[PDB]
Amino acid sequence: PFESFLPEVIAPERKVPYNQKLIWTGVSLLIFLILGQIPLYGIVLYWLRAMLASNRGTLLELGVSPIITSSLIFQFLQGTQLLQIRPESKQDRELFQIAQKVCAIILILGQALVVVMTGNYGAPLPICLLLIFQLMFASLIVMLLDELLSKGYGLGSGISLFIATNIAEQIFWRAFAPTTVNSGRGKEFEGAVIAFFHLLAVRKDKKRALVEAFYRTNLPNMFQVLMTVAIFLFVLYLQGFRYELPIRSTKVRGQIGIYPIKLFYTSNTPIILQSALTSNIFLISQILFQKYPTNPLIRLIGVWGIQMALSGLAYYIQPLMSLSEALLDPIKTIVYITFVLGSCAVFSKTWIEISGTSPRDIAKQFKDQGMVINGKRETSIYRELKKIIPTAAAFGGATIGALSVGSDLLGTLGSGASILLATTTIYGYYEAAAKEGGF
Amino acid sequence: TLEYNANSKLITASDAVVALSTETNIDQINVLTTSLIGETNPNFTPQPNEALSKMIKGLFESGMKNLQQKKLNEALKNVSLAIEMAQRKRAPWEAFAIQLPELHFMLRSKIDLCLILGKHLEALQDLDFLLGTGLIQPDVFVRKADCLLKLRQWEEARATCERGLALAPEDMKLRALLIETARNLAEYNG
Amino acid sequence: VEFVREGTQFLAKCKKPDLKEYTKIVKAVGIGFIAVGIIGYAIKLIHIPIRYVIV
Amino acid sequence: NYEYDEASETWPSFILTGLLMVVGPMTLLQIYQFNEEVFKNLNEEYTSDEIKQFRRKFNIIIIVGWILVAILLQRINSNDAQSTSHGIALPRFLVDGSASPLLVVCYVALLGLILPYFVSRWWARTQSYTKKGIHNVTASNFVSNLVNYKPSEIVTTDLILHWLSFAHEFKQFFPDLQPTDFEKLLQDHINRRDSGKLNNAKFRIVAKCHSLLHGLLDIACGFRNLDIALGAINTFKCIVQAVPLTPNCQILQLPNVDKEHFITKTGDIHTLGKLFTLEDAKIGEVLGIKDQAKLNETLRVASHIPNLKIIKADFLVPGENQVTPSSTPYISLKVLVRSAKQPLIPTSLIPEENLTEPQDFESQRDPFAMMSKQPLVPYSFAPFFPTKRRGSWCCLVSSQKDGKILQTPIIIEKLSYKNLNDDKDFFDKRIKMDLTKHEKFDINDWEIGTIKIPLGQPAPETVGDFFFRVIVKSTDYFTTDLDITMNMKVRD
Amino acid sequence: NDAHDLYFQIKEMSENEKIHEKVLKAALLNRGAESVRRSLKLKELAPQINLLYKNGSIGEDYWKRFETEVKLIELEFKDTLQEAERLQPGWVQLFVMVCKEICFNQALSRRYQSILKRKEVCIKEWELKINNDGRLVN
Amino acid sequence: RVDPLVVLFLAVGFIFSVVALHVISKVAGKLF
Repeated sequence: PFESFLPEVIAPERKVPYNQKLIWTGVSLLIFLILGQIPLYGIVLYWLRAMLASNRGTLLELGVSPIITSSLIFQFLQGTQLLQIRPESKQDRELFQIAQKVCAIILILGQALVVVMTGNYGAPLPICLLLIFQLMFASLIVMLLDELLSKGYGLGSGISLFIATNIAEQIFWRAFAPTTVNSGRGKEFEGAVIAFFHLLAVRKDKKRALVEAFYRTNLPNMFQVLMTVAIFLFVLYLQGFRYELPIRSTKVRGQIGIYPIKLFYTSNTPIILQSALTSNIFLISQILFQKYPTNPLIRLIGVWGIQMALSGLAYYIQPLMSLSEALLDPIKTIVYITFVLGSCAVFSKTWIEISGTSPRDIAKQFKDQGMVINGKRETSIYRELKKIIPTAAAFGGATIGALSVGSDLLGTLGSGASILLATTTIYGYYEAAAKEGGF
Repeated sequence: TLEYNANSKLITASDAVVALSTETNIDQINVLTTSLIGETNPNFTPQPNEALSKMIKGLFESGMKNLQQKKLNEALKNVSLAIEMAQRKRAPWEAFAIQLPELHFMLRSKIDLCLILGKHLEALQDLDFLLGTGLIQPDVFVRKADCLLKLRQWEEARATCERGLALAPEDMKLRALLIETARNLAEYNG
Repeated sequence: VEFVREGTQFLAKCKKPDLKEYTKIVKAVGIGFIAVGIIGYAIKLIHIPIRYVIV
Repeated sequence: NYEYDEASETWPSFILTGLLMVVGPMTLLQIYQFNEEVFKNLNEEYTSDEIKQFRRKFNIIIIVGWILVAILLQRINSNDAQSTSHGIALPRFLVDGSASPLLVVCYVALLGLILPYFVSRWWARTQSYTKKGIHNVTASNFVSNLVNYKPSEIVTTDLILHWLSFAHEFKQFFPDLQPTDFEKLLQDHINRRDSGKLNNAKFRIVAKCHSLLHGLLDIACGFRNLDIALGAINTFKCIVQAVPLTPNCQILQLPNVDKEHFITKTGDIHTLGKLFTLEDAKIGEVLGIKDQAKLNETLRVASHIPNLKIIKADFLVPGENQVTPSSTPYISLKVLVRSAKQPLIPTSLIPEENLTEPQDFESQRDPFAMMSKQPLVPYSFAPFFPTKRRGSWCCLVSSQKDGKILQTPIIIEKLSYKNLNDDKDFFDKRIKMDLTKHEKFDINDWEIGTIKIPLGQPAPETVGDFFFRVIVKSTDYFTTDLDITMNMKVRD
Repeated sequence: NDAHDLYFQIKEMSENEKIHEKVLKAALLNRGAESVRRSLKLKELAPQINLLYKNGSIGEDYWKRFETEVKLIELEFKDTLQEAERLQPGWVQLFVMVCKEICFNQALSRRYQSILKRKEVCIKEWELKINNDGRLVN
Repeated sequence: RVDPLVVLFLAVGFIFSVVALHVISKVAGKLF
């Protein structure tokens, strides 16, 4: 612990109304989005930039990376029980919060320096000084803006919000892209609805133009839009599933309520862990096959081809894009589906064990708050939660994996995980707004 | 502005129009000066006076004697004079916990006397003051309800009677007053 | 197959959203998502000709 | 590098699509697109014309989108039309023409001037207001007035009018007037006096006094003062009725009465039921209006304002049958909305089904769900109030140990006035023929409204009787309000 | 809205016209009693003010203004006590209790004097027909 | 310590400074 006087936004001593909160969210989002569309001045990893919702060559190149890394490492240091945090004090919480900022800023500096010294921008002092100043300023702006949105002026976190915003922006761009591409045949829009109506207007042959713009084996079409909106509505329907068990109080008599147990209990974690693991292992196998040209173990793990591995475990773990590959190798399909479902389910189990939401923890919390089951005893709460929480979590993870593989096979405009994150964040916002009560 | 008298040493506001706070503060300061003129010791103690309390008690007893004489007018006059003297010629630095109970005891007798005589508005004002100054007893709510019923204020009468019953519900007079109030109000609306 | 039976028994116990609540839910989430999407799309498109002019 | 539209062959389709995606849903939605109120007609028949004229004083996007779509379609149909070649749909002159700096300057203007100024204005506007709905200066004035408020000074209507005369939101309306002008205007309004020239200001400030009086009531309840709250409710009544607070005011709030005759002739009628005790022509002879067609209107309006009467009142705890120490119960009221012309019905005639509470988890989880399902109250009868208002009931609870308010007053508005309709007119007080044993009297036809008040504070940790006092006053009429006591028998 | 300036005005008048000395002591006692009463009023109203502020129905500036007034009252009281010690040597332990008592005494006297005005407002509001001797003539 | 309006102000000022630097560099390269 240490004492530091750093710039910080103060939380309001009174609860912010809903309208001002919504306006603040909107304006902060607009500012953050404009910040991501401006390139640097002195200038002359696609997986991470698509996952971390950042782009190269602009002021948002570092993006939310320092904040997300600091938050992750601090959550890990909390989980490993090396901080000895004590909730009985209101000072250790502030110390942890300010430690987050003091590590985030130095990570900003380190990342910006290594980028400016090793990036493809060039070795040749004022130029690199200005470039480092731009990046550090943008990063501190976005981190303090996230702090502001989390302090109470916003609906919730800024990181998940920005992730959902980039996801929705990519979804909308995949359908309404004004960019054109002319390769031999002519100019065709890169978006779905634009090219659809364009072909409907200019071809003057409805029976042919309909089927011509409906399939579009090369570019996104209206069928993908219908599939993605359908799975979006299905996810919406699947979010209302919940187990409400009746609870009553004992210490403070007269407090009757319910404890909701949603279906997506883990709330989008196991799928993102599975995707990160698959991406990492695929990159590792690819780099390993690149280093060692041919070896017994290297040929056994995977044989890369056109990049898509073949006759290897990496080939087996490849996701499905369309029904053609589904009918191609039914063995690979039936092993990949089972693998992803089992991995997501066991990830859900391990996460409900780790994150302190286990049925034993819930029974302990009930004992502290004094809440009990409506028509059951006190020494049966733990045994009843053992009958509900694990099965609910496993089944929710299984359905999340099923929705993911379905979005992957149907070929929607975006990954199933991205849509899941977007709908989950927006549903959390809506649930908070409805529980609080507002326009 | 303000003028200062010399021979009387009284402070008066020479302004044409003055606020209420300024007026009451000037009056309080004049009272303090008049008390300091009479009191001789520089470091005076909050211990009350003796001759003043004796005169108050004597006037109170002379008023009370007229009750045995069945003289309800001179008795009330003497009691009012005694209350006025106790409120006027008593320095503010006297013990509050001693100045208050004597005032309460004299005001209760004055209340009973004016209620028996027939003067009701002054009685109601006195009960209101004594109840707002920090004295709550069922012997007061009954008289307040009686006065309100006499001067035809049925809603406040019922409210005060209900508040009185909410403290000592074992009273037999409060319940009869409540019954009479309910009947009067039902006739008042019916 | 027992796991599927337990999952179905659990789903039977859950509270499915009715049409009236589902309508408000979908309205809110769709309005929010469409709003953030059009904001992102407009911000992405407007800055392209501006970037061409300036840069 | 991209290639902009050079011959105007791709941006027309883009604009047409963008406009379609907006006009379609709008056209679709446009093509797609319980309580009897007997005063909605009788109000406009007695309001003066000066108020009507004042109240009167204070889709084409579809068509333009369609015509633009038609124009763009015609323009498209009039047109003539191995490595990849990317291109952008935007025209070339928009980036390469002489208006190249124009786009960047309008963009930087919209970014640097319009956004910060507008957002700062919005923030300053939303910060200076109170969550209740009043300005911060007015709230500070009311709080300061209540702070240095001598408990010796009695609360009256004139004092609250003087306090309202310091409303900061009135200065924004008329920066030329003074608080004394506001006081004089409000006095002329209550006493039904004409301002001559500032009538538009008087009506404005009277219409605005609603939120001001509600904020003052909330501040008074926050400071735990009952006399000020009662005075505020009475002053709200006096403002909405345009009549000074008098003992016989329920009879003066009627539309067509003359004080110089009524006060001088009769001095015993002070309520509405006492008035209805008289005969039909006797009422008109007493009020001195002598007009049958005009007497019917006043009789109908006087026989249609709600008078309250409790049936069962007690403390309820959700999920239990008795009050325990440190428990959180609420107040349950069973009122009977009646008119002063109907006689009283005994409590024994109640079928006991409307008073019993349903015992189900969904019902005892949120006890206010069944309350929030009652129909709203009709519009008030205030021919002198500028705007149109609905009825309202401000319920507040205090303690009986000292007489101090202990919670904010709940403003209830959902209530059924079915018992006031003209269908049950045989139930008259002047008949005195035991209308309980009538061929038209059906005890299941009378609906009994319910009122549930959250207590906001838990039960005391002690064990015994703790008396309370709940007061349910009206806000628009001078009817018979509720003032009852109830004690929680803490028994564990 | 205070008597603090009254003592200063009286002191300025004494510094020029050579007025009596007991009036200065009286004004000082009055200011002390008013400060004691205001401090007690603030101490009693602090929880209700805090509740109204947390409920979001009073604003933000008034909260900090009241918080500053909290210490302003204490500073005024300290100044009053310092001036009292300056005027009379070794008169600090008795002055405190004296002003403490005269506060309640003057509060009671004002509350009792107010009944004279309170008695006519009831007449005006309820339209009583009261002849002499306070009796009613209906 | 920091107010949200100050945050908006400094952010928009920074963006304006960046775009101003860009455009002045462009016009300087175009004229000179």
